[PDB]
Amino acid sequence: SGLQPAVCLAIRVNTFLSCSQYHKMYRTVKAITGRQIFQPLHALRNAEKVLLPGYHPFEWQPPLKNVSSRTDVGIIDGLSGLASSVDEYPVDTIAKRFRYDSALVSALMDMEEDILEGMRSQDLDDYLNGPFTVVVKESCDGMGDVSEKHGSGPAVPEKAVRFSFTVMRITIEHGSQNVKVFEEPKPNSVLCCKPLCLMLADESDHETLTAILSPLIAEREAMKSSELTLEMGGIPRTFKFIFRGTGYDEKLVREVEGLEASGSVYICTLCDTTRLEASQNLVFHSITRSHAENLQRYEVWRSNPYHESVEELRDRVKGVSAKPFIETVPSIDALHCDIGNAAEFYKIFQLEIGEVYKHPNASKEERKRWQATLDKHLRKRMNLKPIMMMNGNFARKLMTQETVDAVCELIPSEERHEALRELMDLYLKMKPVWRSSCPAKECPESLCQYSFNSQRFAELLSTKFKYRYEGKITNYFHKTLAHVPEIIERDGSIGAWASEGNESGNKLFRRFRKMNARQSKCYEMEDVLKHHWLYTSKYLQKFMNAHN
Amino acid sequence: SGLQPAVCLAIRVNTFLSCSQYHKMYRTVKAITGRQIFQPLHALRNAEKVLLPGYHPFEWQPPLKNVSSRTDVGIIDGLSGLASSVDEYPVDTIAKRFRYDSALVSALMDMEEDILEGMRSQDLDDYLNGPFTVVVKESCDGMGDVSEKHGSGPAVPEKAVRFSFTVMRITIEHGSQNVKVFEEPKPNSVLCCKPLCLMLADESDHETLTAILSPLIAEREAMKSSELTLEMGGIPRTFKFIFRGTGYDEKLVREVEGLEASGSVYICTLCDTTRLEASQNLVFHSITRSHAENLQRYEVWRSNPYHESVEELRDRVKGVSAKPFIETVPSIDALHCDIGNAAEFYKIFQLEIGEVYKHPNASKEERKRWQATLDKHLRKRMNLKPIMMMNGNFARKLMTQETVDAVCELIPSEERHEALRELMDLYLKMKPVWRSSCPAKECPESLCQYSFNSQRFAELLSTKFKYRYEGKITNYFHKTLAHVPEIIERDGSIGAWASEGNESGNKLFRRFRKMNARQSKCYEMEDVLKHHWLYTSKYLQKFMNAHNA
Amino acid sequence: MALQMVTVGHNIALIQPGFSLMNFDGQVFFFGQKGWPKRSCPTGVFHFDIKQNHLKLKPAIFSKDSCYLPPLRYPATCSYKKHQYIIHGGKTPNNELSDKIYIMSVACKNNKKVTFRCTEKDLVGDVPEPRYGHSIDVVYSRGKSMGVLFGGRSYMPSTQRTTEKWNSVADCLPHVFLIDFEFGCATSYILPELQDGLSFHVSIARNDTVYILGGHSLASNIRPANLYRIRVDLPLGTPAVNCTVLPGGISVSSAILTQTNNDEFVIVGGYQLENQKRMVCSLVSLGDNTIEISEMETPDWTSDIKHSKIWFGSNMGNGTIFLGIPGDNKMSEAFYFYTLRCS
Amino acid sequence: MALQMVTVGHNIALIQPGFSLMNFDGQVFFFGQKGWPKRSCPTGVFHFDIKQNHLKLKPAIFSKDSCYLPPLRYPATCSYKKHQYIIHGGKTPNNELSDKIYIMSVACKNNKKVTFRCTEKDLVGDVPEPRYGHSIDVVYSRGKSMGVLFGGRSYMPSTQRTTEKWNSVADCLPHVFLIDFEFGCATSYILPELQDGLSFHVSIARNDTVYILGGHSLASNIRPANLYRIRVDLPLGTPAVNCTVLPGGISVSSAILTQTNNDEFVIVGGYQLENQKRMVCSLVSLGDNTIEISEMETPDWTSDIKHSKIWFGSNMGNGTIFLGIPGDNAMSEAFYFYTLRC
DNA sequence: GCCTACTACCACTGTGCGGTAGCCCTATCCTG
DNA sequence: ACTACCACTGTGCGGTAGCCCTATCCTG
DNA sequence: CAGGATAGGGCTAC
DNA sequence: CAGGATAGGGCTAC
DNA sequence: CACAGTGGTAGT
DNA sequence: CACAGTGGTAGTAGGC
Ligand SMILES: [Mg+2]
Ligand SMILES: [Mg+2]
Ligand SMILES: [Mg+2]
Ligand SMILES: [Mg+2]
Ligand SMILES: [Zn+2]
Ligand SMILES: [Zn+2]
Repeated sequence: SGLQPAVCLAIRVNTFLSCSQYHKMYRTVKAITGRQIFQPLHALRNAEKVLLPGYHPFEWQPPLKNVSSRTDVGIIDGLSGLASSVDEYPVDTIAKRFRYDSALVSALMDMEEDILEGMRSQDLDDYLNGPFTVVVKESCDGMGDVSEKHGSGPAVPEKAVRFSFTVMRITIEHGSQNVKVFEEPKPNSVLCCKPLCLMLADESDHETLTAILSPLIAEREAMKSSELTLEMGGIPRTFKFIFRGTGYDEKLVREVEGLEASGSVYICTLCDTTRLEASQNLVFHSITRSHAENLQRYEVWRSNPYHESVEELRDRVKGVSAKPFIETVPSIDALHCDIGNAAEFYKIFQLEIGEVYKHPNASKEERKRWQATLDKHLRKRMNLKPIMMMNGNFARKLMTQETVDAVCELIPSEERHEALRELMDLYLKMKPVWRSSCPAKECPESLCQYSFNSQRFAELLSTKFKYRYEGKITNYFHKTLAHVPEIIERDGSIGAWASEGNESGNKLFRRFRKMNARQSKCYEMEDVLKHHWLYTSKYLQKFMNAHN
Repeated sequence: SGLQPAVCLAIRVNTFLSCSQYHKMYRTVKAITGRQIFQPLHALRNAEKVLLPGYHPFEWQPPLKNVSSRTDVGIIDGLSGLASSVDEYPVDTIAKRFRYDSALVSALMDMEEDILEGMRSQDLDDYLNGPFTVVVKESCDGMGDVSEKHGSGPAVPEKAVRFSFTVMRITIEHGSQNVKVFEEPKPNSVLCCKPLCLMLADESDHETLTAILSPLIAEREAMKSSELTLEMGGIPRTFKFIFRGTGYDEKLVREVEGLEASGSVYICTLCDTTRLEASQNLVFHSITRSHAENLQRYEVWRSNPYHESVEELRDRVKGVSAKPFIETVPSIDALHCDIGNAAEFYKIFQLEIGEVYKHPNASKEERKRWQATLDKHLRKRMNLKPIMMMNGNFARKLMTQETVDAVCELIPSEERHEALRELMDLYLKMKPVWRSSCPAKECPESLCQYSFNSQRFAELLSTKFKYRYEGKITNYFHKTLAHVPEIIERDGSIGAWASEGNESGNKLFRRFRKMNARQSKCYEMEDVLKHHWLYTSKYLQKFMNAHNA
Repeated sequence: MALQMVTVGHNIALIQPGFSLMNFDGQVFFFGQKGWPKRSCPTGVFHFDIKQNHLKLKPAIFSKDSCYLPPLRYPATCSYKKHQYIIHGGKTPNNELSDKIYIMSVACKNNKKVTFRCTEKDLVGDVPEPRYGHSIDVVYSRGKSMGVLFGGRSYMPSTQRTTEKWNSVADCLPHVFLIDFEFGCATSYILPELQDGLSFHVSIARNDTVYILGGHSLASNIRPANLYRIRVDLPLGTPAVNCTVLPGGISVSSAILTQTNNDEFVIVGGYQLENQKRMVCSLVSLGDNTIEISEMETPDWTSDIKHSKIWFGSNMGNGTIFLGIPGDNKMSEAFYFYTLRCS
Repeated sequence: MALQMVTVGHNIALIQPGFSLMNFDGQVFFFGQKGWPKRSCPTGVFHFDIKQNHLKLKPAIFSKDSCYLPPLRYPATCSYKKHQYIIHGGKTPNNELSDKIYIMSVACKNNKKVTFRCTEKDLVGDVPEPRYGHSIDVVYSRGKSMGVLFGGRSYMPSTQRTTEKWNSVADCLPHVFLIDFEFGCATSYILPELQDGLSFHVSIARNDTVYILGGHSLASNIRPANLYRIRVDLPLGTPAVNCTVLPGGISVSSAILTQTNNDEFVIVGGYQLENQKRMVCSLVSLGDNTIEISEMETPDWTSDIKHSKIWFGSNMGNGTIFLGIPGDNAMSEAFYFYTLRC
């Protein structure tokens, strides 16, 4: 009684309740109270239909090229007709995806109430059919350690790829200005990164990745050139779509944007700069790169219309030896920028402990000893344990002034102490900017002073840390220093557009694969995708914020 | 028309709902329905107080030696006063434990309902204060991959130790019969392996392990010498306790029973036999190894009264060079027996793919190619993914005549096909015995013919697998073949007495550390122990089984 | 015949199914690497140097005027004559099909480090379509060499291609495209004998005839035991191409074809059907207008192979067959490799 | 003085805090190994062999007449004159405390296979309660000899030991048990100067006397800077014992004591506080009836050391100190080790 | 006075990321 | 609305690729 | 120059 | 005997 | 013969 | 500047 199936489903998914555990609870309640407080599993499963893609009727004007107009399409095989024939490429991957059309439609209709609330909050007629520009944060991340299951099905890798999408900013054109009828308040929330494709593949396996995603990219390109008429709130509203591919880590960006690996002399996914030039200039780089430029550049690399060597050709294309697969935005993964910059600060601490500014060469095991010193101390003072690979929470408890104080305790030279403290002061005057979901509203003068603090960071890097940044520089330092202001004035934020959300979604993918999915290869991805779509349903989340 | 706090707690726990998730659900149901259907968190904690140790007044009419008579202690520090002074041995360990007497009292008063129900089912007045012998399966296990947490606290290892106990059977002595008023139907269930000590240590770290458990072991030894007057159903019932430490992986058994590691010439935690003698006789071995005998043997080792060389001394004490600190039962971990036996059959399949019965001198790489052949085939036929370390599920899918039929497709000798199929037929006529919770009920004909099937299995290892079994034999093959009949005559079951419960509870330890515990070294073990106790509370499992009753 | 497990530890991960070996004066060359060309070998073409039955992929380089072609997997590879390899179609690692032709000549040989000229050839006239699993093989009619391109798999036409079936392949309209290379032109021929689209069919051009063997037709999902013989007569004017469905054809797909002797090829491996791979190597002895598909002595197929659901490879070129089988655990051991030297 | 970072191999895991080194042979032997003696070294005793700053723990063996004593942590280790080593107490790896005394002699040296007659001396009389952190030390008065066992943590008595504080240790009643190894007879002595039970103290045994030095009183949790001098006289009667708290003591605990030169010792490391370990070494020069605790030059402690909360060690016997510090803890290496020679 | 309900606070989580220990027997390799 | 079936899960359990540049090594 | 360590692999358990 | 591979480590991202 | 799920689907 | 928890106090709002 008094509990609708949609509310019961919200309770189930948002509480991470499995259908099995929810059934336990529902039958226990039905037996103890007698009343059927919670709705049965079948009622939840029927409510899901409303929230899952393939329920709401929509159309695209113009109709999407190469995309089924069939609105009955929910979860489909991400393989997308990919022949598992022995004669064909041995696709070893369980891929289940929503059709990007249907996914956007369900994500909007799920925010139907939110969109109406925001266009009412923006002093507009909530019956406006005007074209809503829906800025969508495309997000893809490989997971790894995704233990494959016994049973029928391919010999999938113990790796996953989660192409998600966060509807970040719905703005309608109310005459002259683009009034923002909705902004994802927590853009990097796992509650908002709508899953779109879960494939049990490796992002480093470009062939499989592409076979699985090129349907999604084709839908994405179709939607870019189209307008989604969708019956929201009884009115047919038109939604233009701006897909900003930003939740891709630099490794994946390079994979999909045709670029060489991050170790490549060509250091950015944004500028055509060499790691050396980036260590020399360090702050003054425009955003040169783009999916279109990278496509032209792979076409150049392939056709070699200037009959150049591989080296000078590579320079002509600036590392684009592969064909850009995805139209990612030349942006920064704030999450992985924090990760990489904190790992570089961590190595910097290792070195300062080694006085490498005084001792250019040093034993590899002596460097391990410095790392162990830093580990023991960070555990002593900053209480944060040693981790194999840098994570964000470590990068946050480490990119801290008390952390650099603790490290300084390990350095005898107070000159290096001040070098490090200044480096961190600048990095933390800068980090709000590329972590803020809206630095103009969370760190305005930390952004206005970003060019200056980045110039000073670069000075300190090429002067006080030149033992580490002579002819070399981390790609994420280059991004942090050179491109952040451009990305702010372009996108408005960087943290909002991070892979953070899709990585939290990796957490929930693990949780759902272990606790909210049929533990069979044939159905793990379908069920995880269903449940992770429901988890991200702003509708169910509304029901779960009913206490407010 | 709301729910009671105890039943809402049962829901929160058995549905694995965190208190945060439960609060979301509760506030959502309260704001949607407008009425308080679920009881808020504070009510759930007030209920937990009842189900957690340190609530029900109890009294050991022989006062427990070295145990506080205080019936209020719940989640105490497992360190048990272990001096974390910098001068002392570094306690790189977070241990939270229940006092074993308090824990047993809470476990009983939790199955109070079940005890009385079974006394009634036996047509026994549910007011009989007769001495209930509570046969408890105290189960310890180590679990690695326990991600250490940032934050203040000792630099604990990424390894845990769950000392659990499972009330296996409560039998009241009704004068002329030891009728069992309770018997854990699913003894290896995670709903019954009650957490007693969550240590954030390694079981291989004997120093810390002992510092943390010897209090539990002292409580256990005291309760072995005392009757527990506990007021249930309004009557002061008295419970005698038979502790049976069977839920120990042989590694841990040997660690805590003073024995050399599994790899050893001395092969069984049960008999004082050598791997050679065990590959020669292979069945006729009597259970000799007791905690008392192992103590006497460590005292002989330490004392070396007969002034014997280390070799003859070690063959006098039969591998007991360390001192036992846990009184485990001479028993077989059916879980790890199935796992080790399936690993050995996996190796057998490898070697038959390699025809090592013909070419016993392979080179480390055709062996890998045979392992890979087996991997590919079991994945193709048995749908078994290649796992790094044999798990029980891979084992029970691999120990099937289907798996042998598949593997034989890799052996170009129908003679070896027949050998493997006979071996597995025997192993599957034997496994029900040391896996069943009551073979005399689940597989009596297999137990009757277990001696014969094991003799046949042993002569099949001696004849057609002379390789891999000439002068060598796995410890768990020796246990399966030699001791199982005696362990059944002694304990009525082996699988009931397995670590499968405490292991399966490792899954819940992980789940609760991630999702039902404060993510702080100072609180993770306390919270996991609390919630994993509640999970194992039959009082709550009843509410979750009210759909039936 | 002579099977020997090959070893490779570095660059092994690049050997994917669909890879295409090219024999250049005995020097075997890998192509169709897994993924896009890494800076180790930005070309994707490697020296396929098997020494002591250990395979080394040595990064090869290209000419200056070369077109750094994509790693094409399952393309149509032939030898035009110069001795340049024609490469049509194939799956770009983006699972795009290449309408381009890539004539990989050898421009310079030094250190035995060969430089290639992977000249892009565009197809004027009747560009076949972006396809893969097809065949290209040069016929020689009246001294005019002309590639015969017979269909393979292609993605559904962009009109019928849907993203829910994006990677859905259809065997191309069974046509015989006469790829002229001195004219860069292609000419399709609708042969009534070829009305069941084929792909992954071994193709053997001797002088002027192309024996299309085996194959797989998705319109049927069968591997028809067909032996189409596409005889090409090239008058100076419009060409002529006549197919004749000869008997004795074998039902094989994805098979590998190596020329052991002149006019004596070996169709080893492939697939008789999905879960049954053709573990019987076949001999194909040809003549001016005849062909005999014998059944060679089935090699001592390793258990790894006999039980390998999937198995791929390519003709090293002399008489040998590089043959890979998935041996993955999930890991630079995904594909256990073998060399089958025939005669 | 000479701090030399030491590498250990294949047995680093056995070197645990509370380990004891015994200098027979001039070659040092490691006794208290982590966990119970593995069949690699069923005896627990090891050939402690520092060679080129590398530590090779070569499994030693015991005689036939020997007692395979447990790996005792923080026992009372003394050399005794044969050149035996007394080992009283210590935490048996089961966290039990040994009451037995273990007299490790040496026999049958094969140039590689030194063997020990680890006799088990049992005590009759005022036997010292099972304890650890104490300090047995041999005095030679009137040509006779006795072992001055003093202090040490012990588990609460079974009359008062509760399983909730099972491992809670009380500093043993401050008593100087004269232990006659000549007969294995322990004679306890109540000395008013020793009001606080000490543990993890240094004990420097010159002739006729034992300088107790800088322990840790647990009742107070304080490390008193006391320098109790237990002057032991053996005039063939009731063995007299007069303690004397001397001015000059140092607040240390768990400190390592080496005898660099005769009548001269070095107190290395230990702890001044749980907050701060002791980085200053202390030269303790002894005259037949006096003691002077100088302050050596603080060795150039590696930042590994300076910033390690915990640090343990033992006198190898050549004036050098084998001291370990917790290393990078998953299984990188439990401890880093150093041979600080003097 | 209570008792119940809500909420902040704490200080961190995981998602970012891909076989050990022992015994013991044998092959190495000192070894004066 | 229950409930089974399904074929499986986790508990058993402790860094990777790529780029590049340099140091080796390996030539004819 | 056969005996006494060492390394390493097979094997036992995890 | 300097040039052209190879191995391996540092470094970039995961 | 571990067992408590894992979610949908079919079947009562 | 990720964020949604993680649970148990502590404290603060209401009811009497
Ligand atoms: Mg990732
Ligand atoms: Mg990634
Ligand atoms: Mg264990
Ligand atoms: Mg374990
Ligand atoms: Zn850039
Ligand atoms: Zn036995």
